[PDB]
Amino acid sequence: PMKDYMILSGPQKTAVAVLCTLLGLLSALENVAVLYLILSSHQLRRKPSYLFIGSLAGADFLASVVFACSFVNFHVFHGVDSKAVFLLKIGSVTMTFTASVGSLLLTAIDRYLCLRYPPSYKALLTRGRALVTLGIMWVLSALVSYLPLMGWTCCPRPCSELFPLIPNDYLLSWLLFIAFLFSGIIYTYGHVLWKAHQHVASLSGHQMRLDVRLAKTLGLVLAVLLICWFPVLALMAHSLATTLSDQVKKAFAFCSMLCLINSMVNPVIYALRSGEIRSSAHHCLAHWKK
Amino acid sequence: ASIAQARKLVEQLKMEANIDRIKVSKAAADLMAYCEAHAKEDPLLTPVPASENPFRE
Amino acid sequence: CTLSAEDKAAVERSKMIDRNLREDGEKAAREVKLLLLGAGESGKSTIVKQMKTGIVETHFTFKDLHFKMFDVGGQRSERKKWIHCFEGVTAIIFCVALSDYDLMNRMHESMKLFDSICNNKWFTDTSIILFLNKKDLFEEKIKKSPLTICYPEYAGSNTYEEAAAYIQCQFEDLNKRKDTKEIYTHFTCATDTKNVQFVFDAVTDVIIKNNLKDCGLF
Amino acid sequence: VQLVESGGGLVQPGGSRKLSCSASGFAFSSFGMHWVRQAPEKGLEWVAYISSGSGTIYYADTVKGRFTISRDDPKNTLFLQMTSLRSEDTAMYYCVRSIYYYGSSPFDFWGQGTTLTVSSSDIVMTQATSSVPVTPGESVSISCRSSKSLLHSNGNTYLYWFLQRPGQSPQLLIYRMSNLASGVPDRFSGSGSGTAFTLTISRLEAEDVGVYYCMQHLEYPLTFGAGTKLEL
Amino acid sequence: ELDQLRQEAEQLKNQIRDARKACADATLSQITNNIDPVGRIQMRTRRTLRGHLAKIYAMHWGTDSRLLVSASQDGKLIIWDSYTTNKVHAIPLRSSWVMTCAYAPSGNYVACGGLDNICSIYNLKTREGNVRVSRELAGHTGYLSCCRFLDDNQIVTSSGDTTCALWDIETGQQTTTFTGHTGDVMSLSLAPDTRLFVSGACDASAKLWDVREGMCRQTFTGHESDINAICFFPNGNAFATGSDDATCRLFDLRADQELMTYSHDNIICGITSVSFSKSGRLLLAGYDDFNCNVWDALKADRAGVLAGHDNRVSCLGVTDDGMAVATGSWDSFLKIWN
Ligand SMILES: CC(C)(CCCCCC#N)c1cc(O)c2c(c1)OC(C)(C)[C@@H]1CC[C@@H](CO)C[C@@H]21
Repeated sequence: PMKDYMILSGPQKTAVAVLCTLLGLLSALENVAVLYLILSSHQLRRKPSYLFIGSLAGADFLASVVFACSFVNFHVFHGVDSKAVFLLKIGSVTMTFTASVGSLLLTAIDRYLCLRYPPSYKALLTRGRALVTLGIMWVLSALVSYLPLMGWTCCPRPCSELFPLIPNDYLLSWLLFIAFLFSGIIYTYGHVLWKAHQHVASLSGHQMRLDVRLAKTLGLVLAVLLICWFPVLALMAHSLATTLSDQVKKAFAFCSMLCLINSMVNPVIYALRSGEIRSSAHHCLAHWKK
Repeated sequence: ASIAQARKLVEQLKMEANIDRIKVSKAAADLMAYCEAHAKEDPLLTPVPASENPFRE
Repeated sequence: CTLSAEDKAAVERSKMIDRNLREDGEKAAREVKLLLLGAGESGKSTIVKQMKTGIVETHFTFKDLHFKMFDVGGQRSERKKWIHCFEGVTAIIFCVALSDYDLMNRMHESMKLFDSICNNKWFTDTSIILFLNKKDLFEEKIKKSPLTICYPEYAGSNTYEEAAAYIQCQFEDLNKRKDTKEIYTHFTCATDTKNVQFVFDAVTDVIIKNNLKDCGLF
Repeated sequence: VQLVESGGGLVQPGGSRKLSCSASGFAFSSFGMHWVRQAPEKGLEWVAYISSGSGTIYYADTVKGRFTISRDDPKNTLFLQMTSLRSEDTAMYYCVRSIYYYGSSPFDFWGQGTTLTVSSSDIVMTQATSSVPVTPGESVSISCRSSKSLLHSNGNTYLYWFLQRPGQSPQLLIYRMSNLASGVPDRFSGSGSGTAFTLTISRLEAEDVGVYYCMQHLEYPLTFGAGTKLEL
Repeated sequence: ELDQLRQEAEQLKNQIRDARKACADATLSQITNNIDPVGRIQMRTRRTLRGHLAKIYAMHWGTDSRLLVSASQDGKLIIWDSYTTNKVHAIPLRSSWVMTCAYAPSGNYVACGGLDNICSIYNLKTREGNVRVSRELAGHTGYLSCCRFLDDNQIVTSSGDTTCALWDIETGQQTTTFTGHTGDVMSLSLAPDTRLFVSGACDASAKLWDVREGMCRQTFTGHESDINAICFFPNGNAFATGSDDATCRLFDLRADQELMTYSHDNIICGITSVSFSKSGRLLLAGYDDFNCNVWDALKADRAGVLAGHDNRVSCLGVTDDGMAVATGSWDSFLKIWN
């Protein structure tokens, strides 16, 4: 009797079954291509920055093989969808996407200690301290996301309107955690773009490239974190003050395609923009030629 | 100046020229004899067992 | 644990030696190493006095950042046998006199040492900090002797503001590695006192651009 | 290099007393330091040990819980906080330095000691001889037999030979089995068979007179033998 | 007229070349053509000595074949227990820019030198549990490229001032000064009886010196570039150089010529380090291409490859019992290859 959400018929379910198939495998193709290229090069596996790129490409890989499977097993397959294993499946897409959102914050903080403390940066964020804060980020993104099947049913709340079988009062405590992760990314990426303005103005005062070279890269980073994720989180928070309309019933499941659309740009934007990943990419095209 | 420096090179090359040299076939057989007489005592030529080897990974 | 009482205490010594190697390697990784490479004492020692035997290390501090200028002018050996020791230095502080252009030529000897060490194999990515010092003596010579002695292909006049921009551009046109290294040029003298401020600004441009290169952002 | 101890004196039983071992003339922080006590008629007995950097801290089973050993590296001082003192703690407590690496000589320098007076699985090293009459110029073979094979898998035989001259602190002679310590004459020589060990003095002089203790260093607690006195 | 003395020196080194060709009746590769090859040599990384933080520039095994000292450019000089990978000592150096280190055959002293032109002898087996500088040997005007102990009191150093020197350590002065090179002396190797030593310099010539007499006995010219490495054969009657023109050449002392040339076409980069094994059948050469090639020394043929360093192999040495090979590199890792 959960069957109250599949309002996809004809070309709507066609645009979810085939699209998420090609969206899912191609985004999972390059995610394991990045995860191989980090551990293949031992000179890159000792660098504490490509662990946060790896934990991005790790969590985004699992979020592109679990969410792409659970979206096609929900809308065209219509499985058994039990009361208890659903909260395992909606939580395993919520951890693996928050751990890809929180791995952008650990990439942003890592890109802030490049400019806040320049000479002590390699002394501060070591390989030992990288795996520690990767562990705290992975288990904080677990307990905020697996808290559904760890004792949170929608019966003490009334419950949510957009998500099947989840408390509405949890959706105000996960949205305001990703918003803290988002206001932690934008505020970090504001002072990277500010310490690149109190430095290029200072160096050029003796006798404007780094200021633009960051702003074109950190603008395309914050575009795909707001072109993708904000059309998912805006109408998710719209369900509280006003009830839902009919034309936005199917669009939220179509706006949910933007999260794994964000999954196939994150190896392009975070790993392909790196040169040391790309220098080992051209190195390995003669490695498996045999 | 270099009158004694060119004399120092002549005096060096004169004591290097008047040494005695054996044939190369005699010097090569005496190197070949050393690598066969001590071949059993070479732990990289002949790989030792893992008991007598002090490196066990 | 299969170790004896003495071998367990030898492991604890080796772990305590390990702890002092990391504490002394973290103290050295926060330090800035600079390789001073002036050409034939072209104001090379007149900016060591402006901050604050084989090689002469000069420690100084500016804004809680410890620098180390390794002057290598007292070697007189083949440079290619020991210049790989300084591979991994943060920057190369190069000192060229602006008043040796008239003095085979003294300024072309500076450009040859510049060309060999900026386009070196080991310094393909360490930024040069060029110091075009003795500019006060360049005022009293460019008004009498033009730049046609050192640079015959020069059509500009004997104004200093275009002559100094030519010697800067003649030195900064010698890097073939423009996609990976940068050249920071300053016009100093003895009376200039903002030169450690320039070195602090030029090497914090190096360490920022090296941290952004190592964090994958560049 | 010298170690000088402070503390000692008459203590009421059940009370507390802190011994202090002021180190001077050597790099104190790179040495593990032991406390070795000697009852006024018995032989040596190991009390406690603190490593370099205070990493490992061991005690004897007699003094576990109520003794506390601690070092203070900036002042080059070693402490032994003793609480709840019994009548079996009346001893002269020596303060021994010992450094551990490959080829090192542990237990090489001993402090002078402070006599503390109170008022009224272990390897067993056995020296069956207790007193040997010797004329100078002769060849002496002090024997020591363990209760366990002191030979380890790495090839080291952790058997230490000390000489406590009358009126002095013990002095290391043979640090591992057959390893002559620095500064002792060549007439001493150690030898053993894994469990039974000998110490051979070739041409004995007047300075070789005293009690000879064999110590194992295979595992903690380090145990001594009731040493063989040599008499003229 | 010194051109007459120039005309006589050019006539006299033709008598060198003619009396060297008068002994070349059969090569080493013709004699060892009818011998069985070494086959393939599989050496595994047994230990990886981690703990340096810069490029390791030299290492040296102790004569007990268990302890090895290494020098890197972080200003440290670590003595390793190679069996159980323990650091025995870490010696902080007054100059970080060291290019050589040596272990005394007694085991009590370790010398090191480098860009400071000073060979500092460090006393390991002191009292006090400390390692202190027992001597500093000044008198070289170029960078100190190699040092080797004759015993506890004598040490031969070479330097970039075209000069090797023999020192007394307690009276820290040059007992003998070996001049005759016309380029930076980059390496030296004592004979097994330590009465002679060869030194290779940047003038593409090796020279055999008498230690007690102080003279240049023989001069060996077969290379085309800077000889970076030299090592004596275990017989003591031959030696192998290694240079920047990617060849190792085996010279002998009695026939006064080169015997083999250890070159391949796949190797273009120079040799940093050369050492024979025990019995002299293997010739281990470290290269700039992150790689150490094991050469069959009696033939020319290449045996196995000691691959597994991420940067240039700067130093290598075989133990005195021939049991292992330790290679240091410009990544901060010493690997031990049994
Ligand atoms: C990636 C994310 C944006 C994560 C948001 C969840 C946060 C916690 C909550 N609440 C997301 C958005 C989704 O719209 C959906 C997701 C995950 O996963 C499955 C299990 C496939 C849903 C099944 C039912 C569909 C609606 O009938 C919606 C599907």
